[PDB]
Amino acid sequence: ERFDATPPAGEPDRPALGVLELTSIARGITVADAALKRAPSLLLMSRPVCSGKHLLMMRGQVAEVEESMIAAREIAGAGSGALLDELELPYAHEQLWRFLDAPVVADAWESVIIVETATVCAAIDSADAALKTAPVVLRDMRLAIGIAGKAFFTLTGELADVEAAAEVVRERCGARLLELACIARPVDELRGRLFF
Amino acid sequence: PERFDATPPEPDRPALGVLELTSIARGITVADAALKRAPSLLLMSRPVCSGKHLLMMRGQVAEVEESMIAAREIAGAGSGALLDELELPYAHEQLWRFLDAPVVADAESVIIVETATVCAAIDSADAALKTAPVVLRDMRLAIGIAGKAFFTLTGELADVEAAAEVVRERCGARLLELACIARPVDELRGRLFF
Amino acid sequence: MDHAPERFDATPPEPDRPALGVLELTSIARGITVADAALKRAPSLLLMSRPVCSGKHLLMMRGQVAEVEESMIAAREIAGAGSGALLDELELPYAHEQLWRFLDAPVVADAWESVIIVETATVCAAIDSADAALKTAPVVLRDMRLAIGIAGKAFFTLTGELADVEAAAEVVRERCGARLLELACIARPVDELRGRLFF
Ligand code: SF4
Repeated sequence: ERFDATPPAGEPDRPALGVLELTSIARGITVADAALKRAPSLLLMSRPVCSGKHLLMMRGQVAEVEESMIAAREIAGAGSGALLDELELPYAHEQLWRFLDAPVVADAWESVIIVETATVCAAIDSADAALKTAPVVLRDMRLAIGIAGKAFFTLTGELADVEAAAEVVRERCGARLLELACIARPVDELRGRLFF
Repeated sequence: PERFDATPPEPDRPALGVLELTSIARGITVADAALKRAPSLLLMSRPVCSGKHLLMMRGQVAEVEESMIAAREIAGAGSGALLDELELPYAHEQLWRFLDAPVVADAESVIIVETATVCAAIDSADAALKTAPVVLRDMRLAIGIAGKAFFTLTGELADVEAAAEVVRERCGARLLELACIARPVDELRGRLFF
Repeated sequence: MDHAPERFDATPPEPDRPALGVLELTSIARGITVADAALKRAPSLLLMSRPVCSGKHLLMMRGQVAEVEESMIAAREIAGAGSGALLDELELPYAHEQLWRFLDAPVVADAWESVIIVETATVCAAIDSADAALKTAPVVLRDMRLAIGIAGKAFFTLTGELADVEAAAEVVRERCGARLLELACIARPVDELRGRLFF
């Protein structure tokens, strides 16, 4: 519903995505409350996830998310501070939307890169940048769950395309990048399905 | 599955013992010793996230008391494996249905309590439920959150404020964070986690 | 190598694939490249390629003895590039038949007299220990959980006559070495634990 790439019938365009990654679930709930009271952003999730972090996502118009996130950071940073990472994308890539809610493993798809990040925000941030840089396709993604708060995703395409994407991923992730693997020609046995 | 019933159809088994162990192997031995020592009823014996082992038992006060004595001796053997424990002569009725699995409420203030151990969560909630006119709405023990726990209590602001003081007292340093939201947003109304 | 469910069969439906290779990696991305290298080197059958709790990656393969040996050589090189990503590994030329049905998913026995519970720091240690025990003493593998929901740890249970599970315990300790976290032996579990130890 709220994760649609383009609006459902009758809804205004809400292209912007805000993501907050918090060390405290209790803090996360209060951060969400502050965000939604400040501006009429749409809450997409408010979730404890593995490692014991709390994941908040919201969408809205650019100005709405900007405003909600300002309120979110103030609360998130209160006291000892609980903000591990954050992301604001004014215009999140259409491919990205269907991967936010739950882990996705591809059945079928080409070269591939596998990107492994220290935070959920780094994965979403770098994937968005990658998808906008080269005509690559997001195939797999796992945000936090079952991998102790890490994240990873895969992108496929022509070899040069995924190499171009890989450069942008490195730049966008910075030190949040844990590992990036490129396989120009996966064995037949791995092609299409990398996780099974 | 009815073993988590607040009241029996069967004898009354009001008291709760919980043991939180760092070793699954030790956990099994602790359970065996506890159930041999006294006729407590085992509710769960579960590996949970972070790789700890969670034991719960219920019975008469004297029974849980004796089972728990035996549990501690074994749990404390060698380098020791007991991370936390709880013994309640009487667990609040609302609490029983939240022990077995994570619960998210479908549907006026709230406090959210976040603890370092499962026992701290159960201990806190029980005390709060016994002190203030609050309602337990959400709870998650260990699973998916690296061994911590959290729960939610609702009521009037004075109610959850009263609860919160009790929660702080019982948790001690096991309390990680406690948050109060006097009027949660519509999107957060009823359901806080989704 | 990936698709069909019979691939975990103790005996073939197909030629014999008695040997087992297991790789336990700290990086999911490296794990995929390791898998690719392994299967490019020799035609081993890949059984799984799985991120698991603690955020490590689990690879298992089976094949004829020589195939698994050569795939693992290729795997070790890639896993070790730059900084090693190999947490643990196992190569068994002849994996005990009982072991095959416990690889794909956690198993809890519903019903069985004496038992040992083995708890290891790595997945490979559990599989390695279990194999040694099943070959050495007349015991039965009942429960096993590899990594998932227990932060990368593993445990398994073996049942049998009391002297038999005691002998197994000795073998498990030897094979695990420092990878052993805890081992418990219960000669007579209470009836409430008998059959089901985990619930
Ligand atoms: S990673 Fe595995 S063990 Fe750690 S919290 Fe998530 S599920 Fe539990």
